[PDB]
Amino acid sequence: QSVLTQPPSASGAPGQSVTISCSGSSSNIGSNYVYWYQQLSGKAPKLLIYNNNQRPSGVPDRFSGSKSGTSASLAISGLQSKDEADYYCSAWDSSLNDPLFGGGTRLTVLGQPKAAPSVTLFPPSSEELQANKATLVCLISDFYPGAVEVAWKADGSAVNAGVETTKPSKQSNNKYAASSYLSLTSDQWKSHKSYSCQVTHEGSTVEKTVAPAECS
Amino acid sequence: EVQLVESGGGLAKPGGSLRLSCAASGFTFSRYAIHWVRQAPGKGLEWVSVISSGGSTYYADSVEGRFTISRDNSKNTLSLQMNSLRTEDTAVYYCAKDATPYYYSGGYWYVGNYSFDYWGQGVLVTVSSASTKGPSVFPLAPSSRSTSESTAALGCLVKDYFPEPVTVSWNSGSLTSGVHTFPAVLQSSGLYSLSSVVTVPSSSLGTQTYVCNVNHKPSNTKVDKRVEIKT
Amino acid sequence: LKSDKKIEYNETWYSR
Ligand SMILES: *[C@@H]1O[C@H](CO[C@@H]2O[C@@H](C)[C@@H](O)[C@@H](O)[C@@H]2O)[C@@H](O[C@@H]2O[C@H](CO)[C@@H](O[C@@H]3O[C@H](CO)[C@@H](O)[C@H](O)[C@@H]3O)[C@H](O)[C@H]2NC(C)=O)[C@H](O)[C@H]1NC(C)=O
Repeated sequence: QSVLTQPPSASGAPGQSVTISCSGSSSNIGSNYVYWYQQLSGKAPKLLIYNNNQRPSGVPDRFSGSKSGTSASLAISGLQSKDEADYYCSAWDSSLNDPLFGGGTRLTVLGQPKAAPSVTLFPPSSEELQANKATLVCLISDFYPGAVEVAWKADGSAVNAGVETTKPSKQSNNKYAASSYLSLTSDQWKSHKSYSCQVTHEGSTVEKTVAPAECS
Repeated sequence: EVQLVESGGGLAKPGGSLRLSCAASGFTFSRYAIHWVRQAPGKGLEWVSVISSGGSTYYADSVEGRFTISRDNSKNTLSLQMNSLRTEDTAVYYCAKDATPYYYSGGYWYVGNYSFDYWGQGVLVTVSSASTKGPSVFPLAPSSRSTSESTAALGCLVKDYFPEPVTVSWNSGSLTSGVHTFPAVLQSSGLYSLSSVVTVPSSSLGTQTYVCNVNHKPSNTKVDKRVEIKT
Repeated sequence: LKSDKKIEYNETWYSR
């Protein structure tokens, strides 16, 4: 009767509680069992709750499930940083004759300290320039929260063409990383005195600069 | 211990075909329906197909007619043949054991309850008009490291490869501390590029060699590249 | 047709 509606994101304080909602209709949530899955980064989902409110073997009681009308809710108390994951509701739809998943809810655990990004800028190699190309590489790591802005400059002028920047992704240390690539011709690289990668995080901007090397 | 070990997958062209397989152990295979559930990159879960113990097959609307699921209860194996592949079929595919054994009720045999207590490791399926391409590996070194810099960042740019994934090690896995391999960027050309970096002491340059080992299995390519600073 | 994805439809299970 629809696709189950979940909020894209949810947050909670460590040691506290959070509630993830899941809204559907009478032909799914209202009349059928609801299941909840947890999916950590890079891992397969795991059955967290079944039959509206039952816990599988090994699921702590701080995970609870409940249903009311056309909505279902997953409550997580005693929040730990390891609880950061994507949470999915699921239910049968007899009108559609199909099993349905919710869109997922990304859970954030607040309280992690802010961290300024480490930025490393690499000029193109002589090999690539021998191939008449020049890729500049800006590597950003160890920053929290996971939101950065990357601007490229060439001798003070703004660079718009040839920029490709990844979305930030969580590292193993729960901090974030990202990469920006500036793809130029060798003619562009050698007709400038310098290029700069400017990474802005929490209003603070750091800058790295590379220049064509004479080597002689 | 329950195991669902997947194999197959890989890259196909629009209209092409791929076969996934799932090997099950650690439970009574013939008592449970087995499903396939997929997940597009950075997207949510979507049920794909199911096969019951008795051979009943059901499919999602988007794949009906294009996908054929089958199982072998004597071999404890399951397969999903995927024809007429489309761009939107690009996803990680999991085989998933139904949490409820088949049961009789109200005059009907029921295959399962469409909840999944055990999941395979997942296999990547990419559908794209671009062909497989091995990477170009370039060294990443500073133009000139001053003496005041006690450390130096060395790296490898793994450029213009398709499809994912790529693995990088340093010195055949003997160098791990300080290694940071970044998730790839997707270029407008449809090709990927990633970079791997490692911070090493400056006093080791000229004494220790630093080689990045790049493995692109989809193109069956391996590259070893030594990285030095030309200063 | 396949109007109920929860039902086993192997005839051996109902008429054998
Ligand atoms: C596995 O599933 C069966 C079947 O239930 C149906 O299919 C599932 C995939 C889910 O989508 C269910 O939501 C869906 O109904 C479960 O058996 C069912 O249990 C419910 C609740 O106990 C029964 O509903 C009851 O109906 C009576 C009237 O006869 C009312 O008085 C009750 O208040 C209640 O509403 C339902 O009849 C029953 N269906 C069958 C075919 O048995 C089962 O519990 C579930 N889990 C297992 C087997 O572990």
